[PDB]
Amino acid sequence: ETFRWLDSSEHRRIETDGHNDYKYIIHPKNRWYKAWEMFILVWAIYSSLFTPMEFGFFRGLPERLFVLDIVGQIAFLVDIVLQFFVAYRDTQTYRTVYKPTRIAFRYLKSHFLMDFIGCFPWDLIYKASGKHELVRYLLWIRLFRVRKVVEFFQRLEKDTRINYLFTRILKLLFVEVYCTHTAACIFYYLATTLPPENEGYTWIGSLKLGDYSYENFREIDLWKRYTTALYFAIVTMATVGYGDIHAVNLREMIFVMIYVSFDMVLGAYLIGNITALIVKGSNTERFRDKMNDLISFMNRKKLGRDLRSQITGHVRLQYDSHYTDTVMLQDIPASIRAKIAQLLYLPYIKKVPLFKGCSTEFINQIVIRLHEEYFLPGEVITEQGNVVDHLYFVCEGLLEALVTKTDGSEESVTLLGPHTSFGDISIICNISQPFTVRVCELCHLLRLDKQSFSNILEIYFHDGRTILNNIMEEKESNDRIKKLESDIVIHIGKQEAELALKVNSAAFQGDFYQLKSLIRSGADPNKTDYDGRSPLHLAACRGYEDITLFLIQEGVDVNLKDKFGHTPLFEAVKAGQEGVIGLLVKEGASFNLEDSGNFLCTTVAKGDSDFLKRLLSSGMNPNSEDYDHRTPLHVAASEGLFLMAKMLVEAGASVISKDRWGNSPLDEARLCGNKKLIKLLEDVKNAQ
Amino acid sequence: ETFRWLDSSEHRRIETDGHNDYKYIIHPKNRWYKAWEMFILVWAIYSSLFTPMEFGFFRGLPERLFVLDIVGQIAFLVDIVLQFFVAYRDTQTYRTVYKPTRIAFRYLKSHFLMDFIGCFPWDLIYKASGKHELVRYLLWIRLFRVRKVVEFFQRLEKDTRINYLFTRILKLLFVEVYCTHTAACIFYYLATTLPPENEGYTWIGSLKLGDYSYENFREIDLWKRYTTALYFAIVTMATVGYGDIHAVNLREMIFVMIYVSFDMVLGAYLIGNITALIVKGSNTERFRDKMNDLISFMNRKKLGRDLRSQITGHVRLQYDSHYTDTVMLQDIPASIRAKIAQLLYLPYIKKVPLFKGCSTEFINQIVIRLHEEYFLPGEVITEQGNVVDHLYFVCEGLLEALVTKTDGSEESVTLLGPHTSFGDISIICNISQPFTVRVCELCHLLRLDKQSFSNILEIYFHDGRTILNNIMEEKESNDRIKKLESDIVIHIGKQEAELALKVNSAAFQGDFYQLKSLIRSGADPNKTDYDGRSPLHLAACRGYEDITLFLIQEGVDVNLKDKFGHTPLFEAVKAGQEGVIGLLVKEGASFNLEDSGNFLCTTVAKGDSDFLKRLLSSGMNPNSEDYDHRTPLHVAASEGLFLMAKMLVEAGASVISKDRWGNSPLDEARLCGNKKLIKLLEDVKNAQ
Ligand SMILES: [K+]
Ligand SMILES: [K+]
Repeated sequence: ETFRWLDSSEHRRIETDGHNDYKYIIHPKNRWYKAWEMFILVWAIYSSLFTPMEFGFFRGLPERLFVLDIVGQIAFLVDIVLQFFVAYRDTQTYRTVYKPTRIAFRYLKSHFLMDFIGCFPWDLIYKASGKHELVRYLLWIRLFRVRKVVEFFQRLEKDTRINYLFTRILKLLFVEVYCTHTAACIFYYLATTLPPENEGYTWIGSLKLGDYSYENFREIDLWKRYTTALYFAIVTMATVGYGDIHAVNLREMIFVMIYVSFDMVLGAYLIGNITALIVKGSNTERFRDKMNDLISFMNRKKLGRDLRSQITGHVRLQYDSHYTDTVMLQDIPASIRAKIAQLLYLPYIKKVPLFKGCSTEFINQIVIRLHEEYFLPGEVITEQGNVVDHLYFVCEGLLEALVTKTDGSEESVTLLGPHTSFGDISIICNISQPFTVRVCELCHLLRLDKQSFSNILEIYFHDGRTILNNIMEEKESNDRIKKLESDIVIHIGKQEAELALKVNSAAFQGDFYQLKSLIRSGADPNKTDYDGRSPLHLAACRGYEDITLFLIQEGVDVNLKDKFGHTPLFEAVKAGQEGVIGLLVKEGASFNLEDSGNFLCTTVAKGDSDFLKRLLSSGMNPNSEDYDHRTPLHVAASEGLFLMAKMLVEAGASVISKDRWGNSPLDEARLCGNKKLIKLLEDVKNAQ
Repeated sequence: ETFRWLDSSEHRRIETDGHNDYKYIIHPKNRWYKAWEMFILVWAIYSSLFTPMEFGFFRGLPERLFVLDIVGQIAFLVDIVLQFFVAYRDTQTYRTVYKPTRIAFRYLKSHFLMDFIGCFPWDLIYKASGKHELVRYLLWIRLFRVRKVVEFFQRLEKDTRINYLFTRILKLLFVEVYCTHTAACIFYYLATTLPPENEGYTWIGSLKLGDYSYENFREIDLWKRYTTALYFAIVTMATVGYGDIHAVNLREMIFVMIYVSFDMVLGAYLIGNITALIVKGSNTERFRDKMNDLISFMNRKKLGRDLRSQITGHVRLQYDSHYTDTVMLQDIPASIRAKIAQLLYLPYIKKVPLFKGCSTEFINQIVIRLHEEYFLPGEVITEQGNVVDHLYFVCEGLLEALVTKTDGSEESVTLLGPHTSFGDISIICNISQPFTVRVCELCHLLRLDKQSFSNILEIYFHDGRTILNNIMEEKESNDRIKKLESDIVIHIGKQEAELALKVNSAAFQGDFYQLKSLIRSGADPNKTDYDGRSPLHLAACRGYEDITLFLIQEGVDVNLKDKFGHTPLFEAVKAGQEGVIGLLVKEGASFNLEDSGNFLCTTVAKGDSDFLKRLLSSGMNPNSEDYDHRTPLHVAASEGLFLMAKMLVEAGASVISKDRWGNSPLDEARLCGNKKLIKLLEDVKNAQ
């Protein structure tokens, strides 16, 4: 869809069209060609100012000024053939065309014939062809050399160093003059169009200024006639109009009626462009607008006389110096603002002594969430005895940490220069701010919030431990005030003591994404502290999964005996459950449990056919016994209990096995009737 | 808090302070104080225009124009004594003070002396005082009668029919002139401050225009002198300046330097205010800068040509006629916009034949959600075979319902004039749109979306049934074309049984508020559904117990048997909920099953110790026998299940109750078991 936007994308394709072939076609940014563009601009300015002066004030040029306009035509005849070898920075397909058939074309159907007619000698042709008046009107073709001046004001309007509404004013002020030069030349020419005997019916032949009479006006010096005509044209253009010089003919009345009608529109356009420049306000009135919007809300909220002088100081600081333009920056998205922040703040954050060699992603997460702030001298930022809500890094300036003993004894603890941080020994700790950080010189602090430097400090636990090691590998803070806190927060175990607990709570709640974000960054253990549990002992069974993917990941060790003697098969089968005990047994789960016979006798005694069939179905041999070496059939034949020893004996258990009293389950079952389990034991007994 | 809000508040308390006492004080907005505020306005205009003409052009008035300035002074002394009997609106409050001591004061410390010493006859005590030309400078105090005109231009920006910026240029055009009348008068006066022998060194005494020499200028008539001076002052004010009349003295040079310096900033202020009038632009360029924003997005999206006319026909219906300023409506809050909608739209919706006999709160609930729309003729709105998504109410204009059957031709089945809403029978009779409703005259449709006219229809179900039974059934409601469909609108399945389903549905998961609202809007008479269930059936135990209070519910009859034979306590015993089976004994709490003995006889065979304890602890009569005259204890002894026959025999059951065989449970236990249950039922056999 880049064919739709060829301007927003594909801006500078440079590679495959610089030196295709022909080795001659100059790119229109060459330093040897832009030294010719100014030369032809000076020649075009001269040749457009002299052309109405050649038309109006002469009838054929004299014998002097002949080599001058000969070389003036030569310096443009060079530029005529030089534009066949200049490229074609294009409009729609944004690439400089080098093809010298699209250079000969796009020029021959453009400003060539108006620029080739204007290099014929029109005052040798005039003096050769019988001195005809209408062949001297072809000098006016040479006013097409104001293209080189209007192209200069188009290469200046797209120059961002100068405001475009100021280049429009300069363009209108170059249109205002040279329309008074040309009007002066035409106003003198309309006096030369009458014969010298009718010179008393002209604007200049009938002129008398002071004691000087302008009679026989073709014999006055050229710079008196030109200054007289230009004085008329400029006091007419400015609409002063003294009337010492005025139109007398009808051909001068018509020209003045055209010329003041042009200058009225031109002066109204100049006033409009100047007003449009001024309504785009300056720095001082954009300061004073929000300053009077902030004096109110400081007069009706009744803020104190010191907080008012701090607010006015910061408003006068964001204007008049230090143009912090984040309010313009907020249109830029978060990725490009993060790239700007990694360009601007990484030279300052990487030299902070708190971050002695952390990971680059952690410093990236720091510099993503930074803010620039400026404070005047005398400000208090964090005072002693309050909670720390922001972490500050001094980019440049000079700060001062102080402390008081009893009576306001403000002694200089340290002087926080550039590449220093304060508020760092209380976000790590949970204590008050220990120092009144006061400002000495105009500073440029970088502010990080407390909650950001808890989230990115608990996520990046290796770098957090590195930060705590940077804090303790010091003089143990006796450089400041010897406020030693234990050894900070000491090594607090986030390797195994809390991270195994964190991944186990992630398995218990059933969060698969938190589980795999923890274990895919390494650190998958098989043990919890404070117990013998595992991320298989929790999730898999007791929780019974939440999330079916909790068993496939990494193949963790099954049959791990915990602190209470429970394998994860036993935890999966106690809560009953029927997916993990169907799924764990193919992974090699086992029912290892000490005194399993006594446990089976207690589950006979309570009475739970579902629990005991899940024990036997998931793998259990009911010939293991207790302290009196009694099989579960020996207790399932004690209190009657049919249908409980049936599911035992279909799972496989012999009848002939004695006890402390020397009784088998045969005659132990001979306390109840014939159907009551004695037929069952005898026909599973004599079946082999 | 409200004392800050003084003039932005209630502000209408003049009623108590109107005529306390003092019996003379005229209210400012009287009618006889508006035949004075224009009479002496056109007296103040005359006296303010004549005062520089009396000063400049005369050296004392003639014997005529004597009664004129006599009555001109006595009219202003009539005003100077009539301003003592006029109340005034206070500045900081908004109450008209009527106290005739704060009328004499606030006036005497204000413009009273400048309106009293400009009321002495300054021509009578000039000519009768040994005439000195410095008691004629006290005529200029009568230019404090321009207070009336600037008060008229202060009581004109309070009006709302004209713009406040057009009044600020009309005030400037009254300041532009009369600063040329005063300048003409005190430009002629500076010519009369020279002696008549030095009259050739003035602007008028040395003047010669045409062939008329202005010599001995004190004997020319008054209007030639005034027109000459005013012509100079007006061609100077406009900065034209012909120079036929110019300053000659030094006092006239000084006055012209003051005057053109004043008129320069006055003309710049006029140009600025006229520009500010045009920056707040007109509607014919508020349309053109909106429509060229709609030329793109109709070219960059490549729309059709009938849609590009349908779009642009609605933006010259927004602007250029029918000024719908609803974008200026949405900053008004939703309560006040609801009151606006109740004021405007309610006579339109009250006359729609859809709503004949609806409740007032229903009509108030649909007029909040309306929208105004305008359509040009020829447009279709809802075509045939399309899903309806809006409901339309016609205000004015004329629509046309059209339907096409086979050949593409349409027939005018109904002309929809005002109060002839359409789009109604495709939401109640929930089918596709059956017509192609086309605009034949510029209309004012009121749009309600389909989703709101489902929610307000289902909430107000009585008004919904009222809508779908009164809908032109007296005039065969398919009265556009035939529309052969059996039972279109007459109770197609929404009845007074479905709210019982809604109570049962909300009760099944438990809500405490939807069933409470449905029994407040309706009732709880234990209405049922197909299976004979109840809210006591579902809310208690089918869906498991949500609140304990679901079983009381202001008094519900317990033991309501459904079609299956289940009671709401049998649902408890099958479900569990020992707190619910503790609560249900408060009511009658019977367990009437016909095969209750067979149900106990099969629950001793399935095998249940907890379910049987919930059966017997709630009251079950645990010796009732099945078809074979077998008790529950009969089967519990024949199968020989210990711990279940115990639970039967402590709950009260006869142990010698025989069966169809005549076989007691005594010898049934002896044939089944050698345990023989002798400390279980033989000891309760010999208990009697
Ligand atoms: K002007
Ligand atoms: K002028």
